[PDB]
Amino acid sequence: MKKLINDVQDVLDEQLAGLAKAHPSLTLHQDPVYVTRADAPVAGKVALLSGGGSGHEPMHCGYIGQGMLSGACPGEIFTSPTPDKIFECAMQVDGGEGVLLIIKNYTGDILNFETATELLHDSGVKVTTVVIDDDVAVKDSLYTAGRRGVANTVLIEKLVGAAAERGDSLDACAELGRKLNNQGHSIGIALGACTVPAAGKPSFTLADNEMEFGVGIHGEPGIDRRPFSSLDQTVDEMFDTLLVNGSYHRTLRFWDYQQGSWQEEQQTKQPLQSGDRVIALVNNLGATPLSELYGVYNRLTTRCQQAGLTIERNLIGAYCTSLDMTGFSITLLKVDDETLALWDAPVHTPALNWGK
Amino acid sequence: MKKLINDVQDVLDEQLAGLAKAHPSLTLHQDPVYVTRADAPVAGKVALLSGGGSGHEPMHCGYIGQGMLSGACPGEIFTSPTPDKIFECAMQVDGGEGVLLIIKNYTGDILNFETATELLHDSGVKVTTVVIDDDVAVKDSLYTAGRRGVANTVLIEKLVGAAAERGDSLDACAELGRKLNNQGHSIGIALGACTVPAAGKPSFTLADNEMEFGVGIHGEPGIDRRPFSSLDQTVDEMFDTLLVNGSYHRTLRFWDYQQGSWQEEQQTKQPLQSGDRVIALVNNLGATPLSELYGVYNRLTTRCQQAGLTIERNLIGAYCTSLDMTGFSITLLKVDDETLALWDAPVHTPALNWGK
Amino acid sequence: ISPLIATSWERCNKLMKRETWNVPHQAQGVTFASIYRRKKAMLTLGQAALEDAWEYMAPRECALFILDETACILSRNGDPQTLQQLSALGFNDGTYCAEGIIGTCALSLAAISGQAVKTMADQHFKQVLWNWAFCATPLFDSKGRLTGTIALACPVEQTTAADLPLTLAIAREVGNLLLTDSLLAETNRHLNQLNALLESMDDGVISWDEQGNLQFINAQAARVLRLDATASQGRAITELLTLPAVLQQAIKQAHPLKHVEATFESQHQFIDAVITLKPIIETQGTSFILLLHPV
Amino acid sequence: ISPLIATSWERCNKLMKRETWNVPHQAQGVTFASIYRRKKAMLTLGQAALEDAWEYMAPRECALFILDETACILSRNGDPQTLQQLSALGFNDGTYCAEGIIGTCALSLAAISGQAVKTMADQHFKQVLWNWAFCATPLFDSKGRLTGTIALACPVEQTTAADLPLTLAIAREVGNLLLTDSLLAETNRHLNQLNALLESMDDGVISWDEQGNLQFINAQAARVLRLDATASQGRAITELLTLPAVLQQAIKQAHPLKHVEATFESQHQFIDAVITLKPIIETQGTSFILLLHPV
Repeated sequence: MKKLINDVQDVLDEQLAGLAKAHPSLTLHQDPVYVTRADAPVAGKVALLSGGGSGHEPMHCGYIGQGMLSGACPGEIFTSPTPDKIFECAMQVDGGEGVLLIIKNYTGDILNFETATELLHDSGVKVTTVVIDDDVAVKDSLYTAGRRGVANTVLIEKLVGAAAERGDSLDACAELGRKLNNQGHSIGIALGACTVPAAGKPSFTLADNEMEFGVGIHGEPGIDRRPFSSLDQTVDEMFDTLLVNGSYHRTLRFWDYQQGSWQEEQQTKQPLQSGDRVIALVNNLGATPLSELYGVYNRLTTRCQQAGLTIERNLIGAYCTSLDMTGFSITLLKVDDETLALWDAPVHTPALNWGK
Repeated sequence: MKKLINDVQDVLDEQLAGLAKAHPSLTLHQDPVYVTRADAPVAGKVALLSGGGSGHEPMHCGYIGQGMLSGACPGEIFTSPTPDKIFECAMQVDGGEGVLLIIKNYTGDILNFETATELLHDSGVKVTTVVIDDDVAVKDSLYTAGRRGVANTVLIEKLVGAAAERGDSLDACAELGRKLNNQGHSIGIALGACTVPAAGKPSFTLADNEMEFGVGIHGEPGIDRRPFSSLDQTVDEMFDTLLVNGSYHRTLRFWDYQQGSWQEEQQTKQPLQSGDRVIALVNNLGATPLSELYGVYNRLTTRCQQAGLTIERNLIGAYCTSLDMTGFSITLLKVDDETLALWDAPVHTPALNWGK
Repeated sequence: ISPLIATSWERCNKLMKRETWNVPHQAQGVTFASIYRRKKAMLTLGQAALEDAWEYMAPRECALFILDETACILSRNGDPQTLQQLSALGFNDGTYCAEGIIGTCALSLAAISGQAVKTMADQHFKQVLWNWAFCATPLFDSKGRLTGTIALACPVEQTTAADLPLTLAIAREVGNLLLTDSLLAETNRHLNQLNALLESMDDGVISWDEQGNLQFINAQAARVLRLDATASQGRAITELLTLPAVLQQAIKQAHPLKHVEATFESQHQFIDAVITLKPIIETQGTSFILLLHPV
Repeated sequence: ISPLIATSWERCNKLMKRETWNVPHQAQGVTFASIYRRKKAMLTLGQAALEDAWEYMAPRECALFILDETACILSRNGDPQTLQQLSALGFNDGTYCAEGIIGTCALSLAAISGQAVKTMADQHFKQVLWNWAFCATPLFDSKGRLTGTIALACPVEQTTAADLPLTLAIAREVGNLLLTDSLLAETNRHLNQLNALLESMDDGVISWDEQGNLQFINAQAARVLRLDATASQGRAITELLTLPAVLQQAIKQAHPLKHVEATFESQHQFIDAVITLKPIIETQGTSFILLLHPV
């Protein structure tokens, strides 16, 4: 039961209090909780906003800053935030150029963020949504209708964050995020489960040398469990899965702020195919040594080359975690030169810090 | 077993190939293995060089780049590199302006780097040494005579890296890092042991809700084992040990390149007191949830405040790890104004990256 | 179960297994050059020592190693076939035999504990080494810095109680020879300096024994008195050249002489010079300095 | 029956039976004091060698001896009980072990043959000695007369391949330490002569090296330039006194100076002297003499 926590219902208010003390470039609001850039509302730009359960640090709180999110709304551990939070935060950050809500595809998130959106709209706020469904592992999971939203949310928050920074309009930002969402592909595996503090018990259990293949970031069941053999052949099947389950047709809905209604929009993903150009993110799910990630990356670059994909940028680290879970995820996101140009743009958040 | 590896003897190779592919601004050499800046020798400035066993990543490999290390020598997992690697690596990075070796205080490292120093000297490379001994927990550990060198090595690599970059001569670099090493204080705890992949068994084993207090980064015994009580009790007693064991007198050995000999130098540490300004590093030893580190940080600021220490800068994350060990270290480094200017100076390495 | 071996195992246990063995890291040829050169003094002493020990111990199966402070094999000799059986485990010129590399073993344990140490059979952490006995003794330098090891290896069934002391007695000769060899080197450098001083005088200078034998003569007085520098040393002065009345008297009277005009005869040629003569009173009798000033 | 033993047996055969044993002659207490003290050089080295040999060999049944050139046992150590066994036959401090006394044995043959020797079992002339093995190595003198022997004795069924080379590795240490120990004493005597020479010059003389640090100052340079002899040693020249500008240009350009008049400033006082400066070019760089002539 090896957690560095105090009182089990206080966990979050200590962690967030710490975050606020660590980063005076961030503001922690009380009653209700949300986090904003210490200098919001930043007048003149699309305010970019996201959130979900806590337990995924640094996602989303660690991405607040210049060239990424404007503010984020954490809920309890592994639970979506409530509309009053999303609403109140999105109004703290509103710049006058509308507000873009990024949402991970999970029932609670979808539901709450949608209702916040309507709430915001009714208060005379231009506002629209991007939905993230990168996890290619299972369809309709425990907490999700369709494909779960995992690590690619970080890349999209970064690339969209950087467009907003530049001067791009609300629709411009939105369609970038939607475009990018049909180009990212993710899969994760676990060798040992996370444990949520309030529960007291591991969120699943694996026998010896068994892995949860295609795990999700709230400790959802994956495709199956199957003997962990070696890091090589794990990366191999993960990579093949990304290609095989790449092709994907489905319905995501966004907020048409003109008509004031939820626009249904069917849309297709293309498999990554010979000749493509990708940002790759080898992402620690919580408690995998960084050292082993580079082993995973090593095998990935071998597989990528073998199937004609060019890795143009990478990230290797804990970017989108699942409390203390031992496992990792691989994301691949198709790019072009406009996209890379946005990648190389400045970002100044506690978790991503490059550029002038 | 939850090791993301292939064959047990290849794990180091795999992971090094991974690092080199991921970061093309670094060069991997073979027979023997070392890692340097792609652009070395950088003619003109003091070459800054460190190393020790693998298993602590990002240290030292993640700290090669402008404004920090010129190169590193990784050895086996938890094993000093042999002097021939240190030798050739320092010959690869020679700036024409001296080479500064940073050596963590361990029997193997000390002996190996010391010999490599004498090797270089005979080859007529101006060289001197800085030794780090921050771990306040135990005098003479399993692998150490005196105090252990842990996470403060990372601050010192950055600060001295910046002086080197700025243009300061070998002597002032060495004098600086040497002053610094008398102002940094560190202590670690573990709630779960690391397993080295080659041994196959955990490197120690703790009973239920029991921690090894004042652990070291090769899984060396601490001051003792003691029941884990809360995160607060833990940060309190870690913090009281940094004061109580602050004051400390010992002999460290540096190479006098002028005289061609080992000059011993008795020097004392001052315990942090009211009025001191510090940099604080809350450090994941491997598998502590980032979330939790912020919780630690939160308690750390309360304790600094009430003792009259003014935290000026911080780092929070996985900076000096022990494979997959569940714990954290706290480093506090005493600073003045020139020090902070060196801190804020640019840095461009795979694990620390800020500034213009 | 020695308190030593016990600790060594606690060090090894954390980070290696007993059944695995990989060829221990070897320093590649070119940089082995710089590793070997760095020890010429130790190695030229240690080899002589080892060729002799081997010479009076052959035939027998064992090998003899000299390692440096880092456990690096500098040179090997002894039984050809035994060196090769060990060579078949990766013990080669420039192989590192550290504890972290090959586990618990006298090759590394002696240096660590600071005294002669023998490990044999399953005291060794790695199983590959179980039919071997290793003896090694560390050696220190002028300052007291570990500076190498002498070691002896042989099939375990064959170790003798003399094997450990054999390495210790050799370590003693090499260590103890380095220290006193370099004290000679120093007090010899001091001579060359003090000579070059007298070699650099303005005056000719000659000195002799209370008994009458030439002790010192410099290049300059060598030319002036037409003597051969070397061939002159230790030879009686009056047999070297016939001395003038004044000097006879002043040697006898143990009197000093200041800038006196004096005439010497060397091997039938007469030489006119102006001299200063000074008695050097000691316990064993009076020596002398004669200075020949260049007019 | 190698030629060596065979020859030794022809010596004993003439004058001595194989079965009778006389306890060999032992030197009286008072006179053994002078025998021992005469060897203090050898013994202080040897006893140290052997204390070590023993500590790292214990427990084992054997004895080690140091003998002198007449085969007199000077000191012994090793296994209490083996010592006692040998002692009962009459191997004691002061016992002579020459060939004419105890027959063919390494204790004597080593010396006779000039090299390390081992005799065991019935190679010994006297049957009493048939359950012993003896290894001995002779050790020689500065100018090369026999000076002593290091020996190891043990029960015949327990000798090891290492025993002879162990006595050799000890004789080597003791021999070589004596050899260079007296090389050192003689180059140290020479050092003093050369000193006593410079010390009784007419000028004051000073030198520093290529690093610029005083190496020699004599009684008259020390008075004249108002320096304390010993504490000035080793110390950098321009910190010791203010060099006149002429000197600095001539050390920078490495030129000599004949009888130049120049001002020195030592500790707040100005001193005038007339000086000669000569480069001493060597392979590590240029040293210099300064001579200070009296007016």
